[PDB]
Amino acid sequence: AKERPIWLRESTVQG
Amino acid sequence: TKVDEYGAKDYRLQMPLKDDHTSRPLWVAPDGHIFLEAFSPVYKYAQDFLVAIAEPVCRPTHVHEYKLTAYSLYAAVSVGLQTSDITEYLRKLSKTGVPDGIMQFIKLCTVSYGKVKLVLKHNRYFVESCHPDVIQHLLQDPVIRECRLRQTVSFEVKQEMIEELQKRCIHLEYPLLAEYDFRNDSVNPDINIDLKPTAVLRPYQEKSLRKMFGNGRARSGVIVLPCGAGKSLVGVTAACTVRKRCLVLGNSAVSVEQWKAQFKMWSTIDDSQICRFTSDAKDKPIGCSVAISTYSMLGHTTKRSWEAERVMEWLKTQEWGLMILDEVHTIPAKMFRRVLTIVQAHCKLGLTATLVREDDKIVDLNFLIGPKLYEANWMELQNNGYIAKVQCAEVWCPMSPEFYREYVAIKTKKRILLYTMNPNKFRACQFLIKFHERRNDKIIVFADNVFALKEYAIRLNKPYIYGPTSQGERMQILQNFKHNPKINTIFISKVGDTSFDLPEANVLIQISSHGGSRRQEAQRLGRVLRAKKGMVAEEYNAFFYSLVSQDTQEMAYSTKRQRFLVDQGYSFKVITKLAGMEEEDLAFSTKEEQQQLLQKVLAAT
Amino acid sequence: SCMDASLAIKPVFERFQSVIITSGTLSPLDIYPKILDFHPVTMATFTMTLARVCLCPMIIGRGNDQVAISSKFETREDIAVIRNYGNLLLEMSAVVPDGIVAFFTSYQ
DNA sequence: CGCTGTCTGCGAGGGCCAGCTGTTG
Ligand SMILES: Nc1ncnc2c1ncn2[C@@H]1O[C@H](COP(=O)(O)OP(=O)(O)O)[C@@H](O)[C@H]1O
Ligand code: BEF
Ligand SMILES: [Mg+2]
Repeated sequence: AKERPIWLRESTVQG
Repeated sequence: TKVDEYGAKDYRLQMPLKDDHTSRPLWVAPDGHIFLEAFSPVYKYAQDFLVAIAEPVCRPTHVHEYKLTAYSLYAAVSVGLQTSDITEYLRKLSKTGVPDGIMQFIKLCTVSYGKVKLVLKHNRYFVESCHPDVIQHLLQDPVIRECRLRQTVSFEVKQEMIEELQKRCIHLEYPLLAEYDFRNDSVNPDINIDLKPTAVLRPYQEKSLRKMFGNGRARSGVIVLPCGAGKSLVGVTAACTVRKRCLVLGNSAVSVEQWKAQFKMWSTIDDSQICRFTSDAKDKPIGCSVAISTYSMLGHTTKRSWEAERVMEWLKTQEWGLMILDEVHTIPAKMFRRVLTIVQAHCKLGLTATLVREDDKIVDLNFLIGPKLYEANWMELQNNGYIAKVQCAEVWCPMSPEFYREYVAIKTKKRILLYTMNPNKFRACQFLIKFHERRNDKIIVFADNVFALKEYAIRLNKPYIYGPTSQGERMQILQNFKHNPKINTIFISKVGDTSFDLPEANVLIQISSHGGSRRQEAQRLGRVLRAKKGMVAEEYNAFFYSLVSQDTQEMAYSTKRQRFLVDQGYSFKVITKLAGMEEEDLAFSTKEEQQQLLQKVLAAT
Repeated sequence: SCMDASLAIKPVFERFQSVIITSGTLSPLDIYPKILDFHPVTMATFTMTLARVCLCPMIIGRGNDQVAISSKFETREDIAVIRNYGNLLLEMSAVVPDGIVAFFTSYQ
C-alpha cells in the first residue's frame, strides 16, 4: 500500500 | 555563573532540590532556561503556562526547553496572567525551585503592563494612562518629548513617529497596551462579516483566539502556528469577531488570492465586499469592507502610479479595526515596517509560522505588532493529525570531480552556481521525481538560484515558476498542479516558499537555498505540511528532501538551516546514497554531458 | 379553546372526597395545584429501587465536532446539528440491539 | 488612425554572507 522507499525506511549508513 | 570543569554552568550552589521532584517536571536555572519533561503526567498543564511566559527554544519529543525573556514575560501579563500567579505556579511546577534572581526578574517585567496605553481615535494617536505619574516620567525622556505632536491624561502623538515612541516605551519599561475595544466602538460601522456554521475552528485555532479575546477588548499581537495549520481561518475568524473593516497584508499576488478564497470559503462575506490591491488588478478598493493587498504594494516607496495612488490615498485616510499581517517575520524589514504607520489600524493581528530571522530584528515584532500571543507545538499538532507527518531527509550527493576541481580553486562567489549545478545532485533529483511520481505523489521542487531552476525545469520538462512569470501564468500552474493529474511535479523559486497552499503536495525536494535561512527552510517545508485527505497520523504521509553536495559549503548551510526544524522535533535523516539509481536511465550519465554542463556553469559567471 | 383545566375538573374534586392523580414521568408536582385549583395532601416522588440499575439515561449535547447540538428554532437550520443527529443515530444503531425509536420535535 | 495586451528595461527593496574598520583584554 505505497510503502516507503528503502533509503527512508532503513539506515543507509555503511556502519 | 559558576562553571564546572567540563565547561558546564554549575547551578548546584544556586538552587535546591524539591523532595517531591518526581511529580514536578520542571527545571528552572538562574539563566532562565526552563527544561520541561514531555513524558510527565502533568505535561499538558505545564506546557500551556510555560509557552506563554517563555518562548520555546527547542521542543524535542521527550524533553522541551524554554527561555525567559522580558518580551516573553510581557506576553504573559497581556493574556491575563499575573506575577503572583506565574511565580506561584512556576514554584509549584519547579522540581528545584526558582532562584532569587529569576524570582525578582519575573516580578520586574510584570509591574510595567497597564501603566501606559495607546489609543487611536478619529485618525489621531493618543498616549492614554490612568496614572499621571508614569506619563510625566515619559515626558522627561527626550525622544518621547521629541515625537510629541507639534484621572486619565492623554497627549496626542504624530503618526509618523509611532514606531520611535513604541520602541522607547519598551526601553522605558512602560510598554504601550495597543488594545482595541471593538465591542465598545460604534464610530466605525460594523461590517456584514460572519462566520458560517460550516467553519469550525480546531482547538489550537480557538485557543489562539481565546488569548487574543481574553477580555471583551481585542488584543493585538503575533500568533504563530505551523505552516498549513490553518492560519488563514484564524485570521478570518479574527475579522469575524471584530466585525469592522479588515485589512489583510499578504506577501505576494498569490497570497492575496488565497486570502480571498479562504474568506469566501470560511466566511459569509459577499464577493463584492472582498477586494484586492495588486499590480495585476484591483476589485475597486475604494469601495470594499475587506481589503487584501501585499507589503510590496503598500510598502512601495517610489512614487505610485495613478491607479495605485488613488487607492493609496483612500487607504491612508481610513480607520481599520483589524489589520491582519500575514508573514509577520518580514515586517521588521527596513521598509515593510513602515506599512504599519502608513495605514491606521487599531488592533494589529500577526500570522506567521517561522518567527525566526538571521538578524536580531525579530524581537522588534514585540512593539511593532505586539507580544507573541500564541505558539502551537508542531509535534503536538503533527500527532493530532492537523498537519501531515513529514519524513525530512538530506540526500548527500557527492560532488563531481571535474566540478570540485573548479570549486576548491574558485572563490569569487562563483561557487554557488558550481555546487548548485552538481550533476550528481541533478541525478538524485531526477531519480527522486521519477520514483515518487510512480507513487502518485504530488512533487514540489524549490531552487533559490533561478539559473538552477531553469536548468532543471527544461531538462526534466516540468513547469517552473519564478519572478518574471506573470501572476496569471503562475496561478494557472498551481491550479493545474492542484487538480490536473498530468502536472504531478512543479518547480518553484523564492517567490513560492511562503503562503502557497498545496494540500495534496506529499513530496518536496530542494536543490538550492539562500544561505542558512532557517526561515526559508521551515517555510519551504511548509508547502507540503498541509493536512492530507487520506492522511494517517503515524504513516509519514508527506516527505521532504534537501539535496546537498558532499564536502561542500552547502553542508554548512544545510546544518545551519535545519536548526529551526530540529528545535521542533523534526529529525533530518541523512541519505548517503539512493538505491535503484544505477538501474535508472538518468541524465548526465557520461562525462561529456557533465563536461558540457561545467563549461556552461562557468560561462554564466 | 379553554385556558384552565380546573373549571371542567372542579366537580370531580367537590363530588368525590379524595382524588389520587397517579402518573408516571411526572414533571414536578407543585405545578399541578397551580394548574388545577386543588390542595394536595401529599407531594410524593418515588424512584424505583432495584438490585440492578435497569435504566441508564444520558444527555448528548456535544457531538464529535464539539458543536452545540441544541435543536433551537434559529439553530434548526444548521447542517452540522442535523448531521450530528444522523451521526448519533448511525453510531448508536450499530451498538443498540434490535428495537429502537427516535422522537423528533415536529413532522415538518 | 486609436485602444489593449505583452514584453522589456529603470528604479527600488528583502535576505543573507562576507568584509575592513572600531573597540576592548
Ligand atoms: N478548520 C479547518 N477545517 C478544514 N480545513 C482546514 C481548517 N483549517 C485549515 N484548513 C485547510 O488547511 C489549509 C490551510 O492553508 P492556509 O490557511 O494557507 O495555512 P497557513 O496560513 O497556516 O499556511 C487549507 O487547505 C485549508 O482549507
Ligand atoms: F504558514 Be502558511 F504557509 F501561510
Ligand atoms: Mg497562510
